[PDB]
Amino acid sequence: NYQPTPEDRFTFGLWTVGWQGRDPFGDATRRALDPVESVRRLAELGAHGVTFHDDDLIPFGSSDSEREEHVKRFRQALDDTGMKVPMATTNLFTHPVFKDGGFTANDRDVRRYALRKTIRNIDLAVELGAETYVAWGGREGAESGGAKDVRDALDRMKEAFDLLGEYVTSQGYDIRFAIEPKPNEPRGDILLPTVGHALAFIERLERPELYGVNPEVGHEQMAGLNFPHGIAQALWAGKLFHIDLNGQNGIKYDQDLRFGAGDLRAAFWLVDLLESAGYSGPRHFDFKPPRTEDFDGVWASAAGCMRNYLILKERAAAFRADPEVQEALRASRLDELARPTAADGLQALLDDRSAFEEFDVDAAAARGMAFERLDQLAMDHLLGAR
Amino acid sequence: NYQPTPEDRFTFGLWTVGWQGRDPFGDATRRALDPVESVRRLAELGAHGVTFHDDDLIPFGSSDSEREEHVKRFRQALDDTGMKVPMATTNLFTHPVFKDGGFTANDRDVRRYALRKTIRNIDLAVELGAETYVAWGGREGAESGGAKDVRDALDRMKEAFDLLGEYVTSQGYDIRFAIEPKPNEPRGDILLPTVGHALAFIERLERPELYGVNPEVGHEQMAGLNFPHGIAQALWAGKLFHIDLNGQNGIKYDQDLRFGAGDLRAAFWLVDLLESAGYSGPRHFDFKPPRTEDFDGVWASAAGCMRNYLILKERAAAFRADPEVQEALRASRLDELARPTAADGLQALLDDRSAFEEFDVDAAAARGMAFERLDQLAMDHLLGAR
Amino acid sequence: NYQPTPEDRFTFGLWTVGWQGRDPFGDATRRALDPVESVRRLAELGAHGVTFHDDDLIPFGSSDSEREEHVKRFRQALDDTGMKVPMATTNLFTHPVFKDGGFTANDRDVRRYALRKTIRNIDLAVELGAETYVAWGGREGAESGGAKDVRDALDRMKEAFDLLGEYVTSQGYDIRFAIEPKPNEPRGDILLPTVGHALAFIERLERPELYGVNPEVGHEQMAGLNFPHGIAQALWAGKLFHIDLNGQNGIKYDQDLRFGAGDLRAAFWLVDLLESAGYSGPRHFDFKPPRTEDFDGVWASAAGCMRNYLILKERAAAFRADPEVQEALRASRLDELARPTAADGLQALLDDRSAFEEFDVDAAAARGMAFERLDQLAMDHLLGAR
Amino acid sequence: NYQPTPEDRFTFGLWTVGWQGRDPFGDATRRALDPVESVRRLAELGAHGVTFHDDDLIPFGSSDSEREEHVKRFRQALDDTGMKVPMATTNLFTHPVFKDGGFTANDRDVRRYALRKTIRNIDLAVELGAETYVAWGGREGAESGGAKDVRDALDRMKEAFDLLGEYVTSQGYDIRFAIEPKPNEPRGDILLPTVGHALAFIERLERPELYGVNPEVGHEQMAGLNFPHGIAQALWAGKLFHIDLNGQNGIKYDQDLRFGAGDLRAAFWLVDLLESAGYSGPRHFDFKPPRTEDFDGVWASAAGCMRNYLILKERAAAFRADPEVQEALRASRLDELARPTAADGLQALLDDRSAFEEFDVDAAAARGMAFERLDQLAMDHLLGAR
Ligand SMILES: [Mg+2]
Ligand SMILES: [Mg+2]
Ligand SMILES: [Mg+2]
Ligand SMILES: [Mg+2]
Ligand SMILES: [Mn+2]
Ligand SMILES: [Mn+2]
Ligand SMILES: [Mn+2]
Ligand SMILES: [Mn+2]
Repeated sequence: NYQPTPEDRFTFGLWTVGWQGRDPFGDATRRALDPVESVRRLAELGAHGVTFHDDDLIPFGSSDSEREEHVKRFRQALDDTGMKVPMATTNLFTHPVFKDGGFTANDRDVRRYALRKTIRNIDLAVELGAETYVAWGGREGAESGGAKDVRDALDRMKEAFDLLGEYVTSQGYDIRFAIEPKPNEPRGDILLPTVGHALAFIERLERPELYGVNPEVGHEQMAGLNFPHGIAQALWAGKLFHIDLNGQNGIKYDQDLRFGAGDLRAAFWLVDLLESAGYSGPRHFDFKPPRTEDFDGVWASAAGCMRNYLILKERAAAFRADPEVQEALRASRLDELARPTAADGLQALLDDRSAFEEFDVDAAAARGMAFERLDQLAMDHLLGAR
Repeated sequence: NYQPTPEDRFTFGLWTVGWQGRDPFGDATRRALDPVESVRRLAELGAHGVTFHDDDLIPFGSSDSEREEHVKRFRQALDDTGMKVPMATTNLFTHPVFKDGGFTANDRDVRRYALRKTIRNIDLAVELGAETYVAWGGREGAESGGAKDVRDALDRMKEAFDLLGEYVTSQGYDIRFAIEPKPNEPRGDILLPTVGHALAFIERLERPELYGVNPEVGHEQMAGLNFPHGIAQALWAGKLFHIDLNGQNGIKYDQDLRFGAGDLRAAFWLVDLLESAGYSGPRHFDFKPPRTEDFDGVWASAAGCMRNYLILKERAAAFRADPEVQEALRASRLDELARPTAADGLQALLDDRSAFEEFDVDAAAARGMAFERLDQLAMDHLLGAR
Repeated sequence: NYQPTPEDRFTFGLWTVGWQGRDPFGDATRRALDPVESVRRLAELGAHGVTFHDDDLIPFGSSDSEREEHVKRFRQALDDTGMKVPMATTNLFTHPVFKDGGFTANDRDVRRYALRKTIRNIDLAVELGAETYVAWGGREGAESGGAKDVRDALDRMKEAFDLLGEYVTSQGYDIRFAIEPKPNEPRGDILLPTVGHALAFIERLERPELYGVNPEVGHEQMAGLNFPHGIAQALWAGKLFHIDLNGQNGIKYDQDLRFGAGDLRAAFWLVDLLESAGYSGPRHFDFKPPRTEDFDGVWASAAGCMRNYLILKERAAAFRADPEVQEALRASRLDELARPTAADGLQALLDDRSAFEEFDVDAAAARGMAFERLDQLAMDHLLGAR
Repeated sequence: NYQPTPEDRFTFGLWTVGWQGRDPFGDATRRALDPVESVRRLAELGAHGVTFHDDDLIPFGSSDSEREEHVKRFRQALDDTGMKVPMATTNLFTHPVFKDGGFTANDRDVRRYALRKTIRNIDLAVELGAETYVAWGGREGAESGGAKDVRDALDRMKEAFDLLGEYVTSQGYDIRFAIEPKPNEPRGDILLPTVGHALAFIERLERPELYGVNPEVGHEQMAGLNFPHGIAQALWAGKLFHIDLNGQNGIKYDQDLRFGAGDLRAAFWLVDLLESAGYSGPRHFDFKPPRTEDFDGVWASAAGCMRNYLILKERAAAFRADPEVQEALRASRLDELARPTAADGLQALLDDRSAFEEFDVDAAAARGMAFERLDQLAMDHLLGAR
């Protein structure tokens, strides 16, 4: 019941099911996973593919010879399973040299090193067939106010993404970039903290059409924001290139719970929107099986991500297909929201006495929105109470 | 000591010192202020001018005759005091007809009414000499997921701002718009919830150059965000048209405390940035004297907004003028942050072996940022301990 | 399907379905309800009873004659419907005299007035058969640090509750008190901000056994806290006298959404706990139908509170009755959590070499908790996917 | 200027200045510190003493022989410097065996192991002269609702603290316990999440007088709570045995910034209260020098903790000594807050017509609190603008 297939386009980072459980107060509770074992185990669970940071796949400092061996082993697992690699990304956050950032480190030589490390992995991502290159600037930011001039940092950030876009276009690569916002952690404040800040920054890049966002459920919720709303704005701008699905219990540290956990109703409205909008990218799970779990709990948690998506997809489809819901949507004037306010144009609106001089403001004010009956229909559908 | 003058460009909304103290659980604790009395009292405190919503100045439903009388009285107070009106805005939030929004109400006739109400007040703002027209979409949003298709709402929002920009340009008005973001309250979630979301939306408008942001200290702090960072991004984009100054104690209801209260260190870094960047707009206080206060407390609170700005301006100037601070900034490589990462260009960076092949990552990793000594210098300056 | 009966003990405040929609930025969108009409409408929806503040029932300033008339009318509606009044409370927050508190106002004469106003309504509550008297100190607190010495305020707060307990015991009344915590709003910070702070304060009162807590879902969530955990601590202490059910979307202003909205999974675990623990008090809904709604939306929202409770009660019962869940609970050692750590006593534990000297810490560390499979069983039950 | 002396009672955990910089996304940026070097370096900065977890001082798994050697080395550093050890604590959070808790682990054998590990370190703490034994239940809690029955966990938690109190009293030790609350991180929710919940729990222990709280600035701020208020309640209950000082920027992950950073005004009101109340315990800094820092930044950060305390102590003393402030406090009726509401007793209050029948509610309502002028005096003192 509710079984995923590779057509559902579910993907997982190596670093997700492979998280050993080391947290700021505790050592690892699980041994490291061979990326080949993860590929095979995820393929049996019905996943469509995997993603990776460079350092998840090739241990940091690997010689060029060890590097090729690690890739060849990985490629063979992809060939044996049919798994794809739709997305890749760079680790610009773990090694101590990145303690003040990569692209916006105050030290110029670290910024150049950061760009060279990224470019090396773009080549590899393209070799493996990735369509999207994600950038999560986890160390770009500050704990104190004088440490970072944010306008200079934004200049440096734009400079880095512009150079990466020059590299991609000069190589003829068919790959696009996706900025993954996060409001804080591990820096006190992280630059481009939300979907909106990333969308606004992109519009200042030399080639804006190469760049979109990879929003994460938990990250926008770490600022108390409505994740489905943020996704709707990304869709409206044409910039939802990729998405990270997981769960988060409000404003606290980045929990990365399995998808469906955390804010369940938000997950429902997210699935409703992705499916209604015809999102056709990967459904990527950026999550961490809790460190209480052994390896069987890891795979149970990963299976749960997929199951919860498929259950919510069924309930959202049932909600939208229900005539009583369709009738309720009309009662709340969702149909009117979709109509132009003034397709008759400015001058017609200015001479339309029914818009102002003869508008009956009290009759309008008295009409109820009927939103609560609509939301209870939505609740009943989610819970399978109809 | 620390006395404001009209050259300091301090401005106040009528609705700020005029807030009667009605909150969701309590009745008014103060009688209504005549806008003429506020103008005269603020001018004696050293303010530079006032702002208004249409309904602050002209009671809702006023005949055209009463309207002219209210304006004429107000104009005479401006002439007697020398006070300016740099900014005006529309009340699209108080009257029950706006309970589901103005520009993005589901009811089309309310949206048209909302546009006509705004256009009427733009004419008045221009008559009074306002340079900036603010839009705070306080009712644009939702409490439940099905109530608002956010993509349709964004279409309607863009349609409204586009029509207003057509109106302004067709009249030849020299006025620009400034969107005031707020993440929530009074709606469960408000559209365009942060500075970043508003900046991104503007880039989809037909005439983006007419529109900027009017960020509010407390609003970005209601999402846990770093307000000086958000202001830096607005400045970097060239979009800080106006700013609302006040105080807020973290993530809760919109307190609108006087400026300097709330997050004091954030206020310091904000003043440092506005003054370093040469912000030359109004320093507008969107605040509410607490309802514990009588009228003398109102004017004490308003004087405090200005005093705290002027004290922080002095401490920030002293901080930046201090040679030991200038030396510390170099020690933390703020000077390197301001230099291009790769002005030698992509190809030079790709063949620069010192950026990767021969980069000594451990030597780089070992260099301390010296951020804590810098921040303690900043703390000592703020507290006048040097 | 899922129909409430008066045996389900669902109750509503007059002020809930009677909220006119006035918020800090907007006027009322609904006319005032006659308390008699609310009683009759709620009884037809299946409610068991109503609660009231004194000022909900008797308009403030009413003569003793008008007072008796208002009570007599109300009593007749209770007799005609069979509705009970299980709980009553005092409005110590709306009138401007309470702007700095009632029990902990800095002005002594306001504190005495506050006590006399409460005592008058205790008499009335007892006349109407109320078992619980709630105290929500909404104005007890401060916006600034010097305004309130909190130790003095706590002395005054204890003095007030002690005098009320003396009054009750001297009259021979069979009524107990329940403190309703709230972390903030309308004060910047409210005293006794959470369930824990109220539980701790009670233990310093002269007659602790007269006092318990009335926790509210949304209030503990306004501090980011786990409401089921807080309820479990109240139960463990024997102090859950009453409970307020509603919904809240994280850390922001007090939304008072209908129960089931907000954090749906938290609502599920709350119902599971109340029913497992055999809570037998009223299921009270302290909620506000959103101001978008007309009167039909009001009653739809109130019906939804009850429906969602009954749906969650069914899913929690199914979860706990499921053998596979019972097996999973054993796999995660919930049975071991319920056993004493050291019923053999201190000396036995100190000489038990298997507890330390020969404890195999790595074998213990390797056992997975199996929490994720358990939580997915809980998710599947909630969603009716088994 | 502002130099600490050992009479200022400033103390530091070994784990604070010794934090290597490993965070959930990054490796260590600093080498490990020898506890002897920390003792000597802190003594030269003017600290009064150090605290430790067992595993900070004796590496986990150390033979009894290595153990004695580690203690002897440490003792010699204390003797050479004059440093005290006022407080000690147990690491029940790092090792994987504690992944589901120590005292409230679901596995009974882990709970017994947890108690034996604690008891071993109590003996050592007493040997070294510690007055307070802290308990921070960082792993006691859950990420999902079914994983932990909170009433059973509270039974287990009480059982553990009761056994520890039996051990202490049976040995005749002069040591008291202090529970350190934290709302979340590393568990999704932690048991006894705030000062209030810990104070309430203590009152159910067999020997409540052995137990108090060790509140941490940042932890209560992680729930959005007012830390000075929480400290005032702890003082009022007589339970502030110890305190952890640091900085935190609102509701997010546990930053542990140096004291004075984060909420500066809250730090001021905290110092004002500790000094006014005559707190005479250690001023303990539970902080982490940011991982951007090298070892010189570590010691600069630690010096800053102490400096900021001493600057704030001076400004708070100046504030309270200022006649104009003393006059303002009377104007705001702080003197009336400190007087009994009804020392004349219940019957006198019931027959006092000036408390109700003849109370002039409108005259009372019209009196302003004058809180804003008071708070601006407090602001001017903090900033040294008088
Ligand atoms: Mg992610
Ligand atoms: Mg504003
Ligand atoms: Mg309530
Ligand atoms: Mg601590
Ligand atoms: Mn995350
Ligand atoms: Mn505001
Ligand atoms: Mn509430
Ligand atoms: Mn901490």
